[PDB]
Amino acid sequence: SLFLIESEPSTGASVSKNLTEIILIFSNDINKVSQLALTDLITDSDIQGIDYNIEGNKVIINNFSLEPTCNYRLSYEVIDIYDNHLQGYIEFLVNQSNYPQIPDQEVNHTILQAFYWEMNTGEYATEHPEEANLWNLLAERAPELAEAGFTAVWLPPANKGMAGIHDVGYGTYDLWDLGEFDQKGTVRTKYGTKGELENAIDALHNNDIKVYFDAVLNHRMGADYAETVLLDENSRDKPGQYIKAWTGFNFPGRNGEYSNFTWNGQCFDGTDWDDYSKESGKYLFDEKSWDWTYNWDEDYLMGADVDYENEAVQNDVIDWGQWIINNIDFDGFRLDAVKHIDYRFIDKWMSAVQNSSNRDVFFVGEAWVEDVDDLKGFLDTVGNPDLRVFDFPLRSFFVDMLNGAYMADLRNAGLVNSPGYENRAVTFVDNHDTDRDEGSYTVSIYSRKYQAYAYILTRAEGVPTVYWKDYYIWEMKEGLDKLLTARRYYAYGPGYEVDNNDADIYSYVRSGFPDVAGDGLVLMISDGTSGNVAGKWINSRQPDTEFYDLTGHIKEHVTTDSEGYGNFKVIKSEDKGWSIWVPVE
Ligand SMILES: OC[C@H]1O[C@@H]2O[C@H]3[C@H](O)[C@@H](O)[C@@H](O[C@H]4[C@H](O)[C@@H](O)[C@@H](O[C@H]5[C@H](O)[C@@H](O)[C@@H](O[C@H]6[C@H](O)[C@@H](O)[C@@H](O[C@H]7[C@H](O)[C@@H](O)[C@@H](O[C@H]1[C@H](O)[C@H]2O)O[C@@H]7CO)O[C@@H]6CO)O[C@@H]5CO)O[C@@H]4CO)O[C@@H]3CO
Ligand SMILES: OC[C@H]1O[C@H](O[C@H]2[C@H](O)[C@@H](O)[C@@H](O[C@H]3[C@H](O)[C@@H](O)[C@@H](O[C@H]4[C@H](O)[C@@H](O)[C@@H](O)O[C@@H]4CO)O[C@@H]3CO)O[C@@H]2CO)[C@H](O)[C@@H](O)[C@@H]1O
Ligand SMILES: OC[C@H]1O[C@H](O[C@H]2[C@H](O)[C@@H](O)[C@@H](O[C@H]3[C@H](O)[C@@H](O)[C@@H](O[C@H]4[C@H](O)[C@@H](O)[C@H](O)O[C@@H]4CO)O[C@@H]3CO)O[C@@H]2CO)[C@H](O)[C@@H](O)[C@@H]1O
Ligand SMILES: [Ca+2]
Ligand SMILES: [Ca+2]
Ligand SMILES: [Ca+2]
Ligand SMILES: [Ca+2]
Ligand SMILES: [Ca+2]
Ligand SMILES: [Ca+2]
Ligand SMILES: [Ca+2]
Ligand code: NA
Repeated sequence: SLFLIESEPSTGASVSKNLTEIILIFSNDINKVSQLALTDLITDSDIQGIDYNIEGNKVIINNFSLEPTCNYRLSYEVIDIYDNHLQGYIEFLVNQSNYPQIPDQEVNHTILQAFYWEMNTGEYATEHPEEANLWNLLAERAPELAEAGFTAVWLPPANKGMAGIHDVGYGTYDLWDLGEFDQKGTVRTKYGTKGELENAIDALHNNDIKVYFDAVLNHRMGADYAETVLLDENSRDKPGQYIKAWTGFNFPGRNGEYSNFTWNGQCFDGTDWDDYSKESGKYLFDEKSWDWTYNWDEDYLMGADVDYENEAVQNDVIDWGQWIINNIDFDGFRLDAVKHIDYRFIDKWMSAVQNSSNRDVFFVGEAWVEDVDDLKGFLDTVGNPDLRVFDFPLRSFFVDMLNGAYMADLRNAGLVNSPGYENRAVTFVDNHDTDRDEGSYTVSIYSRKYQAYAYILTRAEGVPTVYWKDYYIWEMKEGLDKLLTARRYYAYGPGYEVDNNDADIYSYVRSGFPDVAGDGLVLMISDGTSGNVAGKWINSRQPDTEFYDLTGHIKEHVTTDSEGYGNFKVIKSEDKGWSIWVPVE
């Protein structure tokens, strides 16, 4: 049977105006091309002078000159070598070639979560061997990351972990060993050596991209030795009993370089394993107490739990964070499990690190709290104005959307919309905990994921994060790149909600800067599935201006009137239910 195997470009693709040919590849060798046309869908003219050439089962069409921003359809009719006839078409959109000129100091900020759980495991290792050396790979990709829009990269924890070469990096062993010493069975971390890391940092900075460290400060695991520890009488398990606790860390492969501090029982409030009885529980150590946290009794999570009331421990961890910034030249931190750590210490440390250099260091805590008011309360409890947090409250709306949400309520969802708190929000759709193969803590955002990135990426407040697994592994890049273009070049000036959202459609306006030509945008996202195009009368804030949809989904333009209003459009489907309308000039 006759049918199109594939094409270049693929249907729905966005291409350069420098594209010279289109190739269609069919299932049988071709005999005739009876009909063929390349149509500009906006002015409805077929381009004259196009040419073609048959090479067995492929057909190559050329001899045209594409216009930036236009939408095109290539129509065909072919007859194969068995006298089968086939009628079809592909369509596409041509990138803009003169984008708005946004001054450096004002370009939007965007972050890449540069990892996922299963990297270099299973079939991931097979299909993506480049990811066996991530530090090397980032140095390599830095230029194209910069071209994509990214201004920062959050790295996985870069220090040695208890699982050695297999530690995704949360099993924290030695913070001062960035893949440089023979510890835990490897010299390198899972991601590469210290050298490679330093090299990656330079490359990234070379292309104007910031580098954040994923600081895991809550616990330690992988002790060099065990000690006999008496448990406090108000311990929840085995009160007043002697246990054998893995609490001795001397880091022998490192031999005192950078810091000669060593760890024992007196550096921890407790642990979750007793090697006499071989039994888990939650074991508080004699005369220790859990540190002050936002919610009651949330200091213990896993591992030997660090005692941040201990001054010698406080002082080493403050030194390390100054080193990461001023010596190894990182630009900021993600704070892991930030709600299980003495909030007095998080403020003290953030402040000591920040005051230590003139660069304006950047801090985002993982405080996994899904109500906005709880999360506000957390940020008020810590009391450090530099602390931003991931917007788990907003992601809860994206989980709602999996089976249908009330789309109008996006006007008020997340920290990113709490007056007084909007710019402390780091917004995101998934991550290594929310989307993982086995053992995941929640359901991933497996449907309407593009609608969700389109929302965070176009928004005037917060700083959005793209998940590596989404961009490179799940095959969403082509789509994501169009939304990164929107953010890089168009998502500027005031934001405006509109007055006609509903159960199924949310729209939003960026007016553009008033002294930059050609910027601004109108977003429409939808949870509709009816399969049809739908319009909304919106004020764009740009009178008498021609707009087009840079997603390529709608093949019309919209010209605003003397007040700025136009009837902008979206497709009601899971799969294409996002459109970003921007100016043609
Ligand atoms: O297949 C088993 C195991 O394999 C892998 O563990 C590695 C690990 O990655 C290596 O670093 C090394 O471990 C060393 C430590 O570096 C060293 O400090 C010490 O470890 C002690 C721990 O500090 C302490 O927690 C305790 O471990 C208990 C543990 O708390 C219990 O929960 C139970 O372990 C279970 C694991 O939790 C579970 O995930 C799995 O283990 C894997 C692990 O995922 C992987 O990283 O199953 C086990 C239960 O079968 O029991 C243990 C004790 O029985 O005490 C340990 C010392 O006993 O010493 C270890 C070396 O023994 O090597 C391991 C093994 O390959
Ligand atoms: O182009 C089609 C679709 O594009 C987008 O889908 C994306 C998802 O948003 C990504 O998250 C990922 O999907 C993963 C998913 O994350 C992962 O858990 C697993 O899916 C399970 C899922 O957990 C489970 O709840 C159940 O429903 O079955 C699934 C099947 O395994 O694997 C998915 C990958 O297959 O990648 C997809 C595809 O790119 C967009 O969200 C959709 O709107 C669109 O249809
Ligand atoms: O040290 C490295 C590990 O920690 C990191 O991620 C973990 C979180 O920091 C930790 O808080 C915990 O998260 C749980 C929440 O504390 C808990 O509240 C719950 O979330 C609720 C939510 O608050 C509620 O409103 C909602 O409706 O339901 C949720 C759960 O049903 O679950 C959270 C997940 O357990 O554990 C985190 C995940 O491991 C690192 O990023 C992680 O990779 C490391 O292992
Ligand atoms: Ca051309
Ligand atoms: Ca803790
Ligand atoms: Ca304590
Ligand atoms: Ca500073
Ligand atoms: Ca729902
Ligand atoms: Ca709806
Ligand atoms: Ca403007
Ligand atoms: Na503690």
